[PDB]
Amino acid sequence: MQQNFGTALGDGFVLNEATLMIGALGSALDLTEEEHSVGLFKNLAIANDKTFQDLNQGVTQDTVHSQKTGDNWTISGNGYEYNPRTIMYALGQAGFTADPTAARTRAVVSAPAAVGVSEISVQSATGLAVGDWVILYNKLGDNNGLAYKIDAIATNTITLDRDLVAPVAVGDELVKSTLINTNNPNSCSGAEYFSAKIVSADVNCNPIVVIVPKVQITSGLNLAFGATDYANIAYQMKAMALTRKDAGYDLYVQHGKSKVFLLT
Amino acid sequence: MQQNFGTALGDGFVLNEATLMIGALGSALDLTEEEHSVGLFKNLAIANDKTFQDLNQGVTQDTVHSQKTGDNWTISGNGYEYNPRTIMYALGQAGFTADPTAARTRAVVSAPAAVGVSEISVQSATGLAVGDWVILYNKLGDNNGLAYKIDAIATNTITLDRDLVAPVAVGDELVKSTLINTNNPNSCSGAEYFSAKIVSADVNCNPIVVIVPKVQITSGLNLAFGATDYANIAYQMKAMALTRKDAGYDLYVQHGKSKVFLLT
Amino acid sequence: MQQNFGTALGDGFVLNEATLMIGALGSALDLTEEEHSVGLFKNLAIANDKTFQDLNQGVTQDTVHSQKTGDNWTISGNGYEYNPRTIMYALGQAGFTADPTAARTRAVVSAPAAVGVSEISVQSATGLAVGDWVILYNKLGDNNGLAYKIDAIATNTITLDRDLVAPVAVGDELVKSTLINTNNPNSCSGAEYFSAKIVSADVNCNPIVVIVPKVQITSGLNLAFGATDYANIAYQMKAMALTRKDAGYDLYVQHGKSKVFLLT
Amino acid sequence: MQQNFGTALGDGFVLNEATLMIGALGSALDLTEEEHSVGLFKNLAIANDKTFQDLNQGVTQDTVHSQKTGDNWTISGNGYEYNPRTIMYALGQAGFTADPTAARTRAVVSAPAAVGVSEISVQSATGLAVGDWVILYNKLGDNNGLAYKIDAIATNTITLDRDLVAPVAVGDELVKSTLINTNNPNSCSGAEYFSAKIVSADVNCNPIVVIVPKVQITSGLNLAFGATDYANIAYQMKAMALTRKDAGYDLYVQHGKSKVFLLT
Amino acid sequence: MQQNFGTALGDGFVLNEATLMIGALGSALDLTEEEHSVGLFKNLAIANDKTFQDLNQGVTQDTVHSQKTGDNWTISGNGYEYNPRTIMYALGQAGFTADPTAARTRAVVSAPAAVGVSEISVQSATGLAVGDWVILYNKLGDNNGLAYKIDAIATNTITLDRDLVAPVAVGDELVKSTLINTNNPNSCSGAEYFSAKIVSADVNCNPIVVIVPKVQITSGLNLAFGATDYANIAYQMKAMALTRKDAGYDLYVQHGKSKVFLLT
Amino acid sequence: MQQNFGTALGDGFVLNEATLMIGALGSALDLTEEEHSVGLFKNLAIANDKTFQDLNQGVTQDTVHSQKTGDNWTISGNGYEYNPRTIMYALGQAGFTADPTAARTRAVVSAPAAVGVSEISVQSATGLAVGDWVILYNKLGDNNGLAYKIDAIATNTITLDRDLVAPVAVGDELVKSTLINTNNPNSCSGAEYFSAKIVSADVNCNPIVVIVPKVQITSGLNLAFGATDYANIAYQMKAMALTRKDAGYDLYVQHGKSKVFLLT
Repeated sequence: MQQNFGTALGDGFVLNEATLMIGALGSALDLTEEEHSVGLFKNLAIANDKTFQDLNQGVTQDTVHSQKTGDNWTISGNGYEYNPRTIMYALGQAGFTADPTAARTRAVVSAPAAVGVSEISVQSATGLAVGDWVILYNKLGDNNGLAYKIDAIATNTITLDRDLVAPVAVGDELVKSTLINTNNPNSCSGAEYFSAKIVSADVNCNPIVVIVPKVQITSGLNLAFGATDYANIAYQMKAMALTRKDAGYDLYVQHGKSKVFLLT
Repeated sequence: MQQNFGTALGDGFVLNEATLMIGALGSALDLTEEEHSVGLFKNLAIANDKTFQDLNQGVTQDTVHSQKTGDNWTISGNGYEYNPRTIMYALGQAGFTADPTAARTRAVVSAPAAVGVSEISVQSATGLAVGDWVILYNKLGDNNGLAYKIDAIATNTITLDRDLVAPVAVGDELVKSTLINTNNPNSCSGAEYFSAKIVSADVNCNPIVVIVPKVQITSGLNLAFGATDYANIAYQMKAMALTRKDAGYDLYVQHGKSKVFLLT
Repeated sequence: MQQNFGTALGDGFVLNEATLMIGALGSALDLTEEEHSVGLFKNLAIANDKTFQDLNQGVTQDTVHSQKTGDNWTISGNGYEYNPRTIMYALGQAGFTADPTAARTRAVVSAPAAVGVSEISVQSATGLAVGDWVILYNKLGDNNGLAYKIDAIATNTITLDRDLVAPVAVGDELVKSTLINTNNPNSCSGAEYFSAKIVSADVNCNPIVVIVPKVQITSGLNLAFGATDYANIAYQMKAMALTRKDAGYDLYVQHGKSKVFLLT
Repeated sequence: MQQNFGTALGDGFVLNEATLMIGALGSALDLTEEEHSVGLFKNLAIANDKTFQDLNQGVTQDTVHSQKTGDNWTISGNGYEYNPRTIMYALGQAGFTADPTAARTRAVVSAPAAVGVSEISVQSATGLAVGDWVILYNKLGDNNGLAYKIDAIATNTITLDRDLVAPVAVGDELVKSTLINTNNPNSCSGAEYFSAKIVSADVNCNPIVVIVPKVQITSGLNLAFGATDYANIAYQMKAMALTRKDAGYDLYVQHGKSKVFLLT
Repeated sequence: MQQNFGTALGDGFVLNEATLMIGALGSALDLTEEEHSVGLFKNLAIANDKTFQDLNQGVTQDTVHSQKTGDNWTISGNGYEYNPRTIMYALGQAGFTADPTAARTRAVVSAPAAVGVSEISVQSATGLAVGDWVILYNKLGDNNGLAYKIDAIATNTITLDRDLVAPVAVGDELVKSTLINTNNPNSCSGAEYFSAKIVSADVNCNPIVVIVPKVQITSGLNLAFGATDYANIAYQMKAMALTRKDAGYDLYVQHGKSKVFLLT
Repeated sequence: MQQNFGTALGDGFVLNEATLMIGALGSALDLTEEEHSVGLFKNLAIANDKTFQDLNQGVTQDTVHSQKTGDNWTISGNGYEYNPRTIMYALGQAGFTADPTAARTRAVVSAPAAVGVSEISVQSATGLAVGDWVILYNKLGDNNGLAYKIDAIATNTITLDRDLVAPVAVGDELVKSTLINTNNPNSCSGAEYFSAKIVSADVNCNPIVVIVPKVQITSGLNLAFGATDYANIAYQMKAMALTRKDAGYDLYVQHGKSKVFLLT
């Protein structure tokens, strides 16, 4: 005679992870994983907070009216990949321009160099151009982490920007690197806006798509070193309302001026 | 000679879950599980908080009078189902209009489509109409989560709203979906009111019914993705006093102007 | 040669539970368990907090005088019974009028009823009167928790207050129930005062009696549903000083104007 | 070659409990355990807090002077005995007047009494006097905890202050009790001062004596009922400076106006 | 090819305890363990906190200047010895005058004494002088912790300051004790300054010496009794800058006006 | 048919420790581990915090503009080495001038010295000069930690600055030490600026270099003694913007006025 209360009426349950794609403003619906995804993303969460203003009357304060004063959307997660794209994303810059699967050249030194010189001889200058950054790799000795900028390439001789402080022997390598600057000088205000898309699925493989026309990344670069577990970057984003001059305004007003709309 | 203190005088103990039904304003007593229930609901709690104002006299502050200044009712729980009805409920919209047991069409593509086209050929356009939303499902490749709106259906040819950015091969599927907008443009204030009903039972299968003529959903949509446990939505509701223009005012004044009344 | 410090001088130790009785104002000494007890009560605690005002002199602040500014008594516990008496107690109403061992009638339907009718035929209308509340119990199907008020009883035909929204078959039952309203309309202020008594015993079966002439219940109804453990109601009471118009003022001034006095 | 730092220079270590004695003002040095001790006392702690006022100069704030503005002494512990003496101590009253090893009379009823009578017949009225309080003990039935005051004793007939609400059969007992009132009407302010003494010993059985000429009990009566562990009362005391009119002022000024002095 | 980062460059690691010495002002460099050490000291910690004031310009608040506004040094630890020296140290008094290895006399009573007398006969008055304090030790009976001051010694008869309240039998002992007063009447302000020294060693037995010319003890006497673990006293000290009139000013200005200097 | 979401797109994961190098202002790119490293460093973390100022319009507060008001960089870690270089670094002084692998002389006494003398005879005065500091090491007896300054060396006789307070026997040693003063008298403000560099690697041995042209050490010396685990020093640094007069300003403006730039 026992009766069960609060039982299920369907099968739409969610146990999975989600993919976060960030791209240029105006192309929220046309984001692809290869070109716009972040990478290994864990614990993606979406939060909504609403605030109301109430008018009350009487001793017992009976509400006669209630007015919404603001709703806020927040996106957070953890990223487990340190490449130029993810670092640029974490710094609030356009990270989709870079690539996570790029190669690193590794040239080989064929002639020893002493302290005080600014020229080096390599096996072949293929993949290295003027203005590139290289990090010296020494087979024996401590790693001082010395980076040099290539100024001129003539034949097999590379001229570095500044004189050497440690000797380079035969067999050492010059590993190509990318320079990332934490300050963007072309942004007057320092705030840059993007578009976002979130993709997931149900237990029955029913897709879930969440589209945010405008987002702002309010977090910063966080790198913690340790031997216990893998380092990760904490992400935080907020959704904003579009204006007349903003790209994608037509999509914004077509969907009832919604910051976020779902396709379930 | 040992004596027992604080012993039981009856058998009315409660160890069970409860069913929460939300419906239109004015029909609090006629809610049915199939049409108005939320679904899998866990940890339903009802809370009452009362505030008093006291007048005191003397050095020791002896109370001469005490006046109630307000009582508040709050309903909370966890929902484990992600369908249009529950999402609409969580967003503060009329979720009883939708259905949790609806079907998804899944059409089959019979002709390959390249990048830059906006027309596709399917096996049969049964269940798909103009203005519907479809999510492309690719058997091979990454899932970019691309959604399209059907603009015109002629014979077996479907014209999508915008040009393709990824190719569609033979055997791909178009999964029907529903569009949910987080902003309701027909609400001047943004606050919408409903009726609620809670059903449970004792250990001896004695029913318990709680009826709330007016409620307001003060929470928001909360979706958290992870591989540890199933995702759920946290709900929060508050009871309010009815006015002359509100539907169900006759029931409100008949029961002594009570926000909540019980039938145990 | 070892010496023991802080040793016991008697045998008055307390390891037991206590019984809490709440009754009408003025009869604090004549409360009986059957008519005034709450039921299964756990973790009963009595707390006293005193505040003093000190006058200080000198740089080191030597106290010259100290004046008491107020003492407060608080009673709390957990109740594990959900019946009309305990719910009325938790709501701040006179719960001793109801009974925890009352019966529920359960009538049997002998004729099917369709949707849209407001009359039903039962086996026998014994125990059911005009104005009673009944909850429909269906053997098969979901439990929508539908409650009806009896308007008129003629022969074996019962006329309900409103039309049916779900069909009733043969074999269904009408379970009698009691209506509890959370708002008392006959109280101008909303604060109602009672008397209390606490009974316990020592390890040597020596009775302990605590008598509080006036109490106010400052808590509210708290119901939490779950499958982990039994639901309980948290109680909170405060002791107050009696006035000239209050019943039992003679007992108050006879015992030195004490809010609480003990008989150990 | 390893060297040990922070080694011991003596054997004065303390692992034991302490005895707390509270008595009348002026007799701090002549307190005895039988007449002034509290009983089973656990976790006795003494705390000192000092406050200073500093005068600083310069950008780096170099202190030129420092003046003490007050020192405070606090005594706390847990008591595991519920008798009139300990309850009076916890309420801030002179508890040394009562005794913890007193007896309880227990008279036997030799004639049944019905509801509505105010006279009872006992075996022998030895140990019971006019004005005493008795708690009725019933062999069979629930324990309502009924207390009566004896008004007149003639032969074997005892006249109670108020009419009976429950019947008394043959074999029931009248247990003598003591009435404790939480409010002292003979204290104008509500603050009463006492003397204290603390006795302990070292590991080598070297006595430790702490003498506090004046203390004030700032805590209140705390009784918590439960089946997990034994109930206890939390104590808190503060030391104060004596004045000219206070008893024991000669001892105060003889020891340099010290609130607490030790004999180790 | 794996490379290790953040590797050690020497062997100066510290796993040991430290010795804390407190002595008179002006002799910070000449403190010896026997005469100035505290005793069993555990968990010695040294803390430095610095505060800066910054001047900022622009919207992004670029610092143009930063000025130190104060540095603070704090010394803390736990002491596990209760003797006159450590108690005097904890009370903020000159504890180096006392000795931790002093003896306690223990005289033997050779004649019974009744209640009301103030004279006692002992075996031999060796080690006891006029003005000493003695604690009576009774072989049988409760320990009331009674302390008496010797007023006059004639032959084998000792005259106590006040009359007896408990009888003394044959075989009882009079244990000599020391009187400690918590208030120093010869200090106008209540703040007394000392010198400190800390001694430790590395893993390779390389000594570490820390010298603090002036310290102030800001803690108080803390005694907690219990049967779980040994009682200890928490210490706290702060370093201060010396003035012209302070002893050791020459050492202060010779080392660049440093509050603390190290010899590692 | 199961699909995986949030998958990895590369192999740039980080599980390793990092090396922190601190050197003179202006040479951020030319720091070497032997001369500028701290030593055993654990749990190195880099944190970025950004603040924005928003202009809002309407009841719902739609942001029209957002302006950055400041970004902050913080570097923290734990150091497990106590030598002059690390102590000077922790005190905010130029620690790269000292060396962590220096030797300690240890001279041998060949003639006993009594209390009150200020001259001592050693085996050979090699490695000891005028003005050096020596700590006396006694083979037998307690360690008082006595330090002396050498005033004059003639033949094998060493004259100490002050008279002896403890005797020195034959076989005792004089261990050379270094004096560190916590206050720098040549700094007008007390704030000194340095350059920093951080070196690490990926799982595939791809170097990571972080360069901070200007840092300020805002922490202080923290030494905690105990027998449980090894003592360590907590470090904290903050990055600042360079000015015209600061060294390395050319590097600052060349990289877009960035406080921190990365080479990954």
